[PDB]
Amino acid sequence: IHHHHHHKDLLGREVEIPSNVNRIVAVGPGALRLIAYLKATDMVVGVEDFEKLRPYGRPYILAYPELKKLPSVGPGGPGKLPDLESLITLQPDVVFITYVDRKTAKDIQEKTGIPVVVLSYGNLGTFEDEDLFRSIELAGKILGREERAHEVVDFIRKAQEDLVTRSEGVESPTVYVGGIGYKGAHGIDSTEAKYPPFVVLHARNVVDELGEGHKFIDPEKLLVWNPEYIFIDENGLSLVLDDYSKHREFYESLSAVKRGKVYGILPYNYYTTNIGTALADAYFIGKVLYPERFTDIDPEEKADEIYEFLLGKRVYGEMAEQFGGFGKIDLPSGRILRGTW
Ligand SMILES: [Cl-]
Ligand code: NI
Repeated sequence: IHHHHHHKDLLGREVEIPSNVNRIVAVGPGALRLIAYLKATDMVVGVEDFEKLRPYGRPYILAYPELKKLPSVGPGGPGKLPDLESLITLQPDVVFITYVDRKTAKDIQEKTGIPVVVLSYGNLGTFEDEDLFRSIELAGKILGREERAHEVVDFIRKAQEDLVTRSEGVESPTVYVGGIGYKGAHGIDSTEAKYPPFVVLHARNVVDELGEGHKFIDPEKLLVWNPEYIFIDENGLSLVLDDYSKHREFYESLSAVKRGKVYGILPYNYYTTNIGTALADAYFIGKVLYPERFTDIDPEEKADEIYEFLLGKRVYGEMAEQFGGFGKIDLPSGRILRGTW
């Protein structure tokens, strides 16, 4: 008879787990990311095929590439469940899972005989979701990473506070973000209302009239909104560039284009939120909109400070090689002018 504890997961399920935890699996969008942030990668005994098959957009897998070599626990990806026989064979002490319901968690736990803990990123429209922080704390307790959990959450909270502080009292310019991935890549018409990097900087997002979350808009409305600054999420950059080449007159009529105020940002939404990348993007956008309040911030160095803290490796360079990196975009050539704002 070994010592156990009872843990209340993000669905309010009480789960009994031995206190001695050494072997884990993390499945569903962003579950493995949180384990990476908690420095518990060496406990991971199986991995979704997704990590190797879809290699881009995720700092954690660039920081911990050895995870790709572990035995399969299933395909992964959105809407997939782990392979139960793989779980039974690997016998982790606990399975962490995201984006499932109680029925599903119960079924996996009962069929495998392995404790299942549901984690949650909660609302993706904020840097301070309490379910996300709770998830980090809870996995921290279960994994013996409690101090590290507090540190991760505090880092995120302080970054939010710092961005608010730096932006306090400045006039808010009009802005737009396009190119946002949403079940596939999209171009200029794919945006977001209540976009967290904008919201923390109180930027006047021209689509915020639409409410919150992902939006597809009529790009003719851009001609009326005429945002002072345009940010292109680099998951959609190729599509935007192709659109530009086909519709040069449309784009050249926008004041953002006229003034060279079109910039590339790194994608952060791949397999739910890459929190480091989202924060790095907010520092880059802040420097662009409010340069006097960011004179001490080199956005590329800051991205690597973030990644080094959360993931222990300076992966910005690899991200910039995948997507382009931070800088003004020259729409005719498709080049990113790195080190510009
Ligand atoms: Cl990240
Ligand atoms: Ni008990």
